[PDB]
This record gives sequence, C-alpha cells and structure tokens, in this order.
Amino acid sequence: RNDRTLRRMRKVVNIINAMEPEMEKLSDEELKGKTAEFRARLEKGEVLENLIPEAFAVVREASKRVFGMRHFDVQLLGGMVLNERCIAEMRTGEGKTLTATLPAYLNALTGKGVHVVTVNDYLAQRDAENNRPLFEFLGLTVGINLPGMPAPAKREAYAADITYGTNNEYGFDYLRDNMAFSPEERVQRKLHYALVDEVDSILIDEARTPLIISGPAEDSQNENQTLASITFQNYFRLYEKLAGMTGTADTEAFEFSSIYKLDTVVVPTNRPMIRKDLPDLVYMTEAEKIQAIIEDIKERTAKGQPVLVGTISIEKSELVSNELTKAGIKHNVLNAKFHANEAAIVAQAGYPAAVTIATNMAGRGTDIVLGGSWQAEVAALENPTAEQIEKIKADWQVRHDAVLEAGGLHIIGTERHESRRIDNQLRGRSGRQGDAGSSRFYLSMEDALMRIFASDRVSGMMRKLGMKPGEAIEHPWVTKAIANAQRKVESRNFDIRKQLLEYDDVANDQRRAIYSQRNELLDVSDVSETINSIREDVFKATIDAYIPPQSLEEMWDIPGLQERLKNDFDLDLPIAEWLDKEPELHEETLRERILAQSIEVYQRKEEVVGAEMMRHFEKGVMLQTLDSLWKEHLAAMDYLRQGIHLRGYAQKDPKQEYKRESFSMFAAMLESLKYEVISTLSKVQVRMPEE
Amino acid sequence: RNDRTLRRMRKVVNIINAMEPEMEKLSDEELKGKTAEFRARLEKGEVLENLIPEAFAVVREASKRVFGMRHFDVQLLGGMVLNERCIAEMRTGEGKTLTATLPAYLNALTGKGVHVVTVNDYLAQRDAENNRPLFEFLGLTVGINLPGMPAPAKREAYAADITYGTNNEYGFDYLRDNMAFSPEERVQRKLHYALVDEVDSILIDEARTPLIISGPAEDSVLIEELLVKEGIMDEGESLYSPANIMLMHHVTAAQNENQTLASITFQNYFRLYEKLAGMTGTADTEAFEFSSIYKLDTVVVPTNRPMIRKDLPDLVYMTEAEKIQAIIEDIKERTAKGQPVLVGTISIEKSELVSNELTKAGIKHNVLNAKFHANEAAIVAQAGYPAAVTIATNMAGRGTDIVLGGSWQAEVAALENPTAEQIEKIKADWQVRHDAVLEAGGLHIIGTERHESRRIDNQLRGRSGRQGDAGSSRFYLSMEDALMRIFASDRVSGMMRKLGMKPGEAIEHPWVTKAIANAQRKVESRNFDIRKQLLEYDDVANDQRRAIYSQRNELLDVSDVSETINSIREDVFKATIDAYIPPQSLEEMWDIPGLQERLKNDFDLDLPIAEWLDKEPELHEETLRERILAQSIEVYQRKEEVVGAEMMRHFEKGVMLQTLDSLWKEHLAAMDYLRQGIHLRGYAQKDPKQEYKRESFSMFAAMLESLKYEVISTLSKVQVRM
Ligand SMILES: Nc1ncnc2c1ncn2[C@@H]1O[C@H](COP(=O)(O)OP(=O)(O)NP(=O)(O)O)[C@@H](O)[C@H]1O
Ligand SMILES: Nc1ncnc2c1ncn2[C@@H]1O[C@H](COP(=O)(O)OP(=O)(O)NP(=O)(O)O)[C@@H](O)[C@H]1O
Repeated sequence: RNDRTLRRMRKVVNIINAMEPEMEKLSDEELKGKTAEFRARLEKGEVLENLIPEAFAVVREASKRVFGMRHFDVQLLGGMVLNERCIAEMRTGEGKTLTATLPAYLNALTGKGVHVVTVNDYLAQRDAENNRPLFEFLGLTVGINLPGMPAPAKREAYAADITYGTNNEYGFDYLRDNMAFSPEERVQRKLHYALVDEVDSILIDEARTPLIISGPAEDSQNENQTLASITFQNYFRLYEKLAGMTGTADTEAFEFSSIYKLDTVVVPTNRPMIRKDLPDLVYMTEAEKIQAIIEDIKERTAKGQPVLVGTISIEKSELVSNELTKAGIKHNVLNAKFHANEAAIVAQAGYPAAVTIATNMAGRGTDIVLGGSWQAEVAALENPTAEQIEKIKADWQVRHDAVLEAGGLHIIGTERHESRRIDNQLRGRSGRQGDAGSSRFYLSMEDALMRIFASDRVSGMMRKLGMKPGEAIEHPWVTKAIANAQRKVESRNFDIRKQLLEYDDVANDQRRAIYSQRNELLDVSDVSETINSIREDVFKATIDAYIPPQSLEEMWDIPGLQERLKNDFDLDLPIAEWLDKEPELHEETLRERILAQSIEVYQRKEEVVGAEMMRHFEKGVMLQTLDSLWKEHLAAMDYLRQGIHLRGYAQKDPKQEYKRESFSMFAAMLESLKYEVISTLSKVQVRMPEE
Repeated sequence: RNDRTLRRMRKVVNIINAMEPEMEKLSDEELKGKTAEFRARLEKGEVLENLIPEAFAVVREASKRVFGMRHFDVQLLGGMVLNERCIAEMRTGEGKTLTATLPAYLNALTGKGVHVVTVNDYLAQRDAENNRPLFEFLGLTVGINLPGMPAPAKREAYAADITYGTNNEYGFDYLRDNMAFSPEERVQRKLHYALVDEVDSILIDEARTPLIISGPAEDSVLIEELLVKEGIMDEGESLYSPANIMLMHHVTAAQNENQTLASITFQNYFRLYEKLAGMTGTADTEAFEFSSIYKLDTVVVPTNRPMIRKDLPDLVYMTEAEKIQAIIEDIKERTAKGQPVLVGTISIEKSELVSNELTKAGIKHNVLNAKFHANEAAIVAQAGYPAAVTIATNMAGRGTDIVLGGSWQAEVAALENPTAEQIEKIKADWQVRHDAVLEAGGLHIIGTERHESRRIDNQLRGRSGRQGDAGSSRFYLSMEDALMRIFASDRVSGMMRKLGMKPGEAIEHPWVTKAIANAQRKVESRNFDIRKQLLEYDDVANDQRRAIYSQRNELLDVSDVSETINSIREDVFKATIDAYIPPQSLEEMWDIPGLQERLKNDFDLDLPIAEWLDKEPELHEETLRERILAQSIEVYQRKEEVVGAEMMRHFEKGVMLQTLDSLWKEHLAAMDYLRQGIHLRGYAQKDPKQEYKRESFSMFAAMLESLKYEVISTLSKVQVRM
C-alpha cells in the first residue's frame, strides 16, 4: 500500500544501483542509443515497467554527465511512484524537479508524448530549457506550450517527446481542439500522460474551476456566451496516465483518491528528517501567548539559534515585533511592500541568533541557509577572489555548524491556520535536507482557531487547566485534539465539495458523450452513412407527428404534414393528391414515397456541386449544428443547476431530479441535432441548371 | 539658479579634493580628533558652513578607511545641498545612502542631534548599523529609534550624535513627549535637523497622513422640543452652535470608548525642525510642491558619469491594437540587434496582452508575475542579458539595478565551489556580453502607456542609463488610452483622429511629447490645488496645536508655576466679578444673588459679602475686589501649610497640564465633528472653509479662557483634611 509498494520499489533501486558500473563505461553516444534500443524492445512487445531499471540508470548517468547531478535513491523511488497513478509526496528541498526527469523519460518512450504541467509560464519555459540538454543527450525532443503561441508552433510542442506548459494552456488547447472543423487543425495528440508539478493547487484547489471559451457567436446588440467548457478535474481525468508531485504538504490524500483515483505515496527523504516538532502550547490570552513567544525567542537567540516567526496578519506581525523590541531583541520583519529588503533579510535569516517575523508565510519559500548564505556574501563582492572566497566559506562553516549545534532553525507559529497544510508549510521551512531544527505553535483561548471546536463552553474548559505564567506543563493530547479538529474541518468541507462534484459529473458525462460523437465525425471525410441513417430517423419522427403510426386515414393530418415538409425540408409534395388518387397507398408506402423524394431532390443538388463538396458540406453542417446546440444546452444546463434549490424536496432527492431533467434535456438535444442537420441539408438552396 | 549653486559648489569640491593629501597623512586617531577640533572652533564662534571643506574631507577619508569607498565629487555636491533647506535630486544608482553621511556628520557637530528619516525599520537598523563604524571612527555615537523600544533606550538614541528611525516613530515620540507630565519623561531633544531619505513618499505622498495617539482616556422644527429642557442647555441657546457640537453629536447618536489624545500630520511634524533636507531620484515634477509645502528648494545634482540615456519622442497611435503592434515590431527589431528590453505596463491585463502578442510573434520573454516573487528576482537578474525581454506591471520606484550583460554575481552566487579559472572565465564571458549590450544601445525601456503621474514614468525610464550606461526609452500612447482624459476635451483629443497615423509610415512630432508632458503637469498642478485647500484646513489645526503645546511645554519646563497661577487667578477673579459688578459702577448696579453663589459654587468661596457692605459703607468697589482675591489666597495658603510647598507646586503644575490636556482633547473631538459636519450644513456657497476656520479659532480662544477658569476652580475647590 505504501511500504508494500515501497519495499517492492527498493528492490528495483538496488538493481538500478547495481547497473551504474555498466552505465559509467558507456559512451555519450551509446547512452543516446539506449532510447532507440528501448523503443525497439517495446516494439517487439516488452512491458514498459520492465525497462524501469535500465531506463532510470540511463537517465541518472545522463544527468551526471549533463547536469553534474546524480539522482539519489529516493529520487529513483519518486520517479517510480510517478509512473503509476500516484501522487509522490516528496518533502521541500528534495529535488522534485530532477526527480520528474525520470518518469518523463520513461513515459516518453512509447512515442505518445508527455505533458509536464506547471503552475505558470516562467517555470514551463525554465524547466524546458533546463532539461532540453538532458533529453537531447538521450535522443528526445522537448516542447514548450505558451498562450498566444500560434497553432503550428503548438503542434510542434505537442509533437515533441516531452512537452511543458501550464494547466491552463493544456485545458484551453483541448477545448479549441473540440471546436476544430478539421482534424488537421487539432494541436494536441491523444492525452497520454500528465505529470503535474504541484498537485495541491492544480488538482485540488483548482479541481472545479471551469475553463471556458466564450464568444459572441450570438447567432441571434449581441452578448457573450460559453462555447466550450471543462473543469480541471475533468480535463485531467481524460488522460490515460495521471501523476503528480507535492511536499509533505498532505492532509488531503483521501481527496486525491475521490477526485482522481490517485493513490498518494510518501516518499522518504534522502537524509533522516530530524526536525523536532514540539507540542502545541495553549494560553488563556493573546498577551500571555505573546509573552511566551518572546521568552522562547529570548532563550533560543541567547544560545545562537536563529528563529523564524510566522503570523497570520500584518497587525500580528507588528505586535510581536514591538514586543520583541520592548524586550531588546533585534529582529527583522518581512514587509510585503519592500521586496528587496525581504530577499536581503531572508538571506541572513539562518545567521546565528537571527530573528525574522513573516506574515502569512507562502508555500516552499526561499530556503534558509543555516549560518547565513555565504553565496550572498560573494554575490556582494565586486571582485571576488580565491583566498577571499575560501575565507568566507571557512568563516561560514563555523557559523553553520554553530547554528546546527544550537538546534538549527526554530519555527514559531504564533497561530494555527484553519488548514493544517498551511501550518505544515511554515514548519517545513526548518529541518530541510537533514538539518537540525524545531517548531512550536502557540494558541490562545482567544485564537480564532479555537472556534472550529464549534463550542464556547467546550473550548473554555481549557481555562480550568490554568496556563499559569512561566509554569507551563505541555499537554500533547492538545496537539492531536487540534490536529483532529483541523481534520474534521477539511472533511466537512470536502463532503460539501464532493456533493458539488456529483452535480459536475452530470455535465462531465454529457460533455464526454458529445465530444466523442463530435470527434468521430471530425475523424472522417465522408459522413454519408450517418446522414442517410438520420434522414430516415428524422422523416419517421416527423411523419409520426401527423400520421400516428398504424392509425386510420381519418386521424392523419396531411395538411399539417404538407406544410411541415414545405416549411422545414423545402419539400412541397401533393400528398392529399396521392391519397385521394391511389386507393392502393397504405401508410407504409406513403412514408417511402416521401423519403425517396427527399433523396432524389438531394441527389440533384449533389449533381450540381459535386460529391466531394457535398460530403464536406455535410460534415461541416453536422459539426456546426452540434456546436450550436451544445452551446445552447450548456446555457440551459447552467440555468437548470442554479435553479436546483427548490425543485426536489418532498422525499425526492434534488438530483435524482436534476439527473432526470438533465438526461431528458440531453436526449432531446440529440434528437434535435438530427432534425436540424436534415432540415439544413434539405433546405440548402442550390441554383439548378436544366436537363 | 541651479547653475550658480552648482558653480559655487564645484569651487568647494575643488578645495575638498586639494585637502585629500592632508587627510591621507593623518593617523586614524588624528582623524577622529578632527571632530573635537571642529567643535572647539564652533565653541569659539566659528560658522558651521566654514567647516564644510575640512569636514567633508575628513568624512571622505574616514569612508575610504572604514568602507573602502571614497565619495565622488557629485556626492560632495549632494552633501553640500543637503546642508541647506533643499532636496538633493540624485539619480538612481548615485549612492544616496553614502552621500548622506556627509551632512549627517557636519550637522552633528554642534551637539544638537541629527534625525535621519528612513521609510521603514529595516533600513533604519541597517543604516544605523552600517554607519556606526564610520561615525565611531570619527568620534560620534549613532542611535536607532524603533517602535516598542522602551523610553530609556529611546532617550539614549536621541541623545546620540546621529539618530536613524522612521518618520512614523519620530512623530509618535513627539506626540508622546507632549503628553508627558515631567520634562525628564521626554525622549526627544529640540528638533534640530531632519534628513529625509526619500522625500517623494515621506514628504509628498504622506504629507497629510495623521499620526494619532488614541486612548480610552475619556472621563465619563425638530430642533424645538429637542432644544427645550435639561441641566445642560436650557437658556434658549442654539443646539448647533459650534459651542454645543459634542451635545448635538450626542443627539445625532440617539463600556467607555476611545478618543484621540494627540495628533499631528507628517507635513506639520517636519516643519517643526530647525533644518530640513532630503533626497530623491530625477523623478522631479514635484519641485513646486516641495517649495510650497516645506520651503525646500530642489537642486538637481549631476551624475558621476555622463547620463547618456536617449529618451525618444512619444509615439501616438489611433487604436490600442495599433500601439501594441508597434511595440512588438520595435521589440523585434531591437532584440534582433541583441539589445535587451524592459516593457512597463499599467495592468496585469495589459501585461498579458503584450505577452501573448510577443508569443504570437515568436518573441521569448518573461512577465514579472506578482504571485511568483522568486521567479521575478531570477528574471530581473537576466534582464540585461542580450535580447532579453521583460514585461513589468506598474513597476515601483528605484527597484533592483538591471546589470547589462547580466550580473556576473548571480552566476557565481549559484556556484558552490569556484576557482580562479572559473570566475575569471565567468567574468571574461560577461565582459563580452556586457560590452555587446552596450554596443547594442544598452537597456531599452518601453512604456506601453503613460501614467497620470509623470514621476512614475520617470522612474520607469530611470531603470535604463544607470551609471553612465547607454540606454533608451520610449513611451507609447493611443487615442483609446485613459490618459487622453487628462485633456478635458473629447473633441480636442480627436484631431489626432484627423492626422490619422498610417501603417508602414511613422513620422514623429516633438510638439506631441511636449503637449503630453504639459498635460500631465496641468493634472499635477490641479491635484495640488485641491490638496492645498486641504492643507489650509490642516493649518488651522497646526496653528492651535503649536500654540497649545508651546504653552504646555512652558509649564512642563518650569518647576514652579505659582506666579502663572497667581496671575491667572487675578485674571479670572477680575473678569468673574466684572460679570456682576460693572467697573467704576455705583453700588446700585451690582448683582450679588448671582455673585455670591458664583463664588461659592465655582470656587468653594463663601464670603457673606452683602454684610460687609451693610456693616462697612466705606470700603468701595476696588478695596472690595482686593479683599475677595485676598481670601482665596488665604484658604489656599492654608491648604499648602497642610500639604507642603513642594507638593503644592507640583499639584498645581499637574492640574494645569491635566486641565489643558482635557480641554484640548475635547477640542480635537469637537473639531473633527465640525470638519465632517462641514460636508452638508448649508451650501459650499457661503464659504464653508472660512466659516469652519472662524468657529474653530473661536472655540480655541474660548478654550484658552476656560483653561484659566477650570484650573483656578480646581485649585479653589481641592480638598485637603486640615
Ligand atoms: N540528485 C541531486 N544531485 C545534486 N543536486 C541536486 C539533486 N537533486 C536536486 N538537486 C538541487 O537541489 C535543489 C532542489 O530543487 P527543487 O526540485 O526545485 O527542490 P524542491 O523543493 O523539491 N522542488 P520545487 O520547489 O517545486 O522546485 C535544486 O537547487 C536542485 O538543482
Ligand atoms: N563613492 C562610492 N564608491 C564606491 N561605491 C559606492 C560609492 N557610492 C555608492 N556606492 C555603492 O553604490 C550603490 C547604490 O545604492 P543606494 O545609495 O542605497 O541608492 P542610490 O539609488 O544609489 N541612492 P538611494 O537609493 O535613495 O540611497 C551601493 O552599492 C553603494 O554601496
């Protein structure tokens, strides 16, 4: 499950490890050739996963030679996880970027492409350029997809062995491809593998975010409207293979599984994680909390230990700062108005006895180097030189080791966030890459968070334990109590969310159906058989409206049928004439004459234009009618859902009823798609010369 | 004007430079003793400005030895500007922070203190700590003032030769110094010299920002029936006199609550200093406002190396789409010659448009995305790299130097074990890039739109052409830009929509550039006119606060306040008796059923005085007044024999200060209510400004007389068990 699959993966790592000597002997150009060899074997029927050891050994030697970086064993494990339908949890500083080169290479081999998905355009370009030398070294091409990029350049990016771009541009390209009128206009290939770089934002926070293409199609002054829509969740769901990465930034494993059927695997850190996460401390009042924070700081800084303090607001950043100053403790506040000051502060935040106050600390942040960053120190130098550097490093080693000795970076959370993943991000700022460190969070009985115990009498019991000034005790049940509360908030929030996804699933299955139909049309030149086929459906249904099947003549509405055929099929037949003249004519033979006549008329239009022109007109009419009924259906499904509140209630589930109305409305649209296609083809004015 | 100042100052620079060998020959200890020598000369009557050449030369040699930096000739000039009541406009890259050591030193010599004013606490602390070794080398002490610092520590910081702190904290300390009950509680000295490190924000943007101390430190048709009745209001006295404003605010209204205890704006704080100066980059445009608000002259200091950035004619297009296309073509032409470009925009949405368009054109670039700060700093690093293109959205002022060719810093700043070979390689390869960027024209700046504030446009353009580097800038405009509403004519603007700009056919008109600059200047000036009216309202409050605090500080500074008390008690007793006995009046026209209970009620003074006058028909009105004063003195001296002189003198003083503070706080509240009650009372016609200044000064005058009365009433009625 975790260490069952991990102990199985460790066996493979040993084999990759056992292969390095073999790989070290290989020439650069022999490493290049392995890719072609792997593909030959796949062509002969080999199973991809059988290639992982050799493939991963190849990638690791290529990196060594190219980046001067050798994947660690835990990065091998990470890369195996990402080949499966999984989230690899890898802690910050663990080299997720380099790890991702592994499953990208592996899943590039079948020739079906890879989509590495980034949170923004800077990272897509940056990661494509950084990795392009590695992948070219192994005979693979690298694409980059950006907004604004012309279609032929996008096709090229999707045609590469491995592609980089944001979630957004991938999703938009998919939508635009399902508005194409010829398959050649498509930019994407089949959606094979999506490797998602930060799944918390991309897959969880953005799951239900619609991606929309809008337009003034406004067939009938004229408005904007949705022409094509998909949510992120339902986009990523289209891929054959989906995987992603995040930091020990978890608490949401159950959600990945619900939303995506993604398992999450906790990947072990390269070095033992030794940060001491100390029990949560609870105080009656904010003031006694702050005095406690100040006394911890005072104590640790006197020992040489740097501290980073996270708060939830500027106001609270100010308060602890003023109180530190009142206590004589030098520090810096990270002030979001002064970015240059911020980078300068951050740089020396791991310096002996440094104290930094940060307001709503981000995810990941700049690494805090213990003892200071000495690279900032030469960065400063205007003519850096040898003896000069060496003195700096050597003075730094001493500081670094003194900071480690003193316990590494201490993190203080002055409050907890309602989301523990945020708390976890702050805390993860310390103890990176094996470094000594610690963390402590402070709560008061005032703290907003003491409100997710949805009871003022419950919470205020903790008062009767006392919290008594200096005479703190520590109670670790509190830490788990608080963690559990945070768990229940997420879980409550997700139940709500999961109901909203069950509504989303109605639109998803409708979209999937209409698009797969649209794509079957798009993929062929000749839509004849379908046309012929729906023509009989349309005439049957149209005739049934005036001639109830197997009715006597007296129930028939021939006047009404005649006009209908005139009005909608430009088909003006003397049906009354027929009946009143042939006492042979039964209902079935009337149905045929009518059908036959439509056909004869259409065949002469074809004779004028030519077959090819006609085949492509049919196809375009189908796609175009499909598109405009879908647009109309999207708008109507939107009105339907937003009116979900007072429709299903007296023992019926709303939904059950929405699913009913939705089914009925989708069913009707497909009938109406056949109607409108045959109506258009029937009515197309062609100007006819003689014979 | 600027030409003559700089001429005379270039003369002094030549003297300074001639002194360098004298200073070079001095031991470090001899250099330090220059300070004491300057001060022995000042004690003997030397004029401070006679010292500038030697003192500057001393600071310049000190900086060489401590910092390994020798002030440039232009930094000497900036330093001389800053010793006068002037703004030294010194371009981004020019070493403002080092420049400021010079006037700080010199203005520290008289032993009266220097306040260096920074924008934030980081910079205060950093500057203080960076300059401490420099000023200690020269025999001076440096202080740092921060929020939360205990008063003893604040005292120490202000008692240092030079102090660093934010504007905010300086002003707050001033307010709290004026809430002190003894002079030894004060943390500041007399406000001598304020050197303001970036005056655009500190002096202009924030001129009118109130600093406020609040404190729980309170104590406790339709008009007609409201008006009628009760213990306060009942004569038939208007509920909406200025007088009765707190009352009316009460009916407006129908725990304990916090009020303003003290307030001052930055602009009025800084005007308290004996000397004021400050710095900013070539931004100007606001010289007229500095001069008008602060009486600061603005001297534009030349750059150390010639400033050769080529600031090209503004270009105007009919449509935004036409503008964007022109911006893309130029970026295309320049990047093909290897020249890097910085594109500044006014919106995220504008960035995304230009960016997507550059991608449609196959032009590699990076947007600076506000969400991704670590990306943004990596971007800025390579922004001066050949053919680099960077899009920034409402870029700030100054910002991080873009090094041409790239920073040969950031490259080794990512290299964890260099050598001679390596860096040497890095640096050599960087020189070729650098030299090629220079030769391609340096950094080209594109303003895709102009801001309403030309100062902002000038900041953006100033990122190019630093420290003598080649560079250029060009601003783009279209008829669809919000900036065409800075001209107040729809139709005047539309004659560009008659000289209608066409496809492969650019011209250029210098009058357009001039016309836009002039429109932005007419906008600045219109905004400042609006602001000046507001500063007039502020001047009413400043006048009253300056007067009240000057009174308060006189009291605080005197150990013994008896003579002030005795003097005001006669004042008070004379007027009070005037209210019932008209001067030189015959006994006939005297009211005592009003006078007797007045004295009893307001002063615990019960002198059955009709029965003097029944018993003695021989005293007369003046010897009557004499006796009435005499008695209160009697009762008073008696309370004091019980209490102690000392104890009494300090009680009287505290009572005067507490009364003044109560009356003052009440006045601040009533004025705040008048000022907003001065939005709709009866037309902006019958001048609302003017009437408010009158009622306000009227209430101020009233409060001054009421401060006398209340003190004497407090001192008359005070209980001591005999
Ligand atoms: N196997 C390795 N050998 C040498 N250096 C490495 C190795 N793996 C990673 N690095 C470096 O270690 C740092 C961590 O990179 P990164 O993947 O950005 O860390 P992360 O926190 O897990 N990921 P992210 O924040 O998404 O970029 C980078 O500076 C890498 O270049
Ligand atoms: N005379 C000098 N000799 C050598 N280096 C100097 C000298 N003057 C300044 N520098 C350096 O030039 C840089 C400029 O930064 P700084 O003085 O803060 O801002 P500026 O734009 O230069 N003016 P301002 O930003 O308001 O101070 C700093 O690295 C200084 O250390």
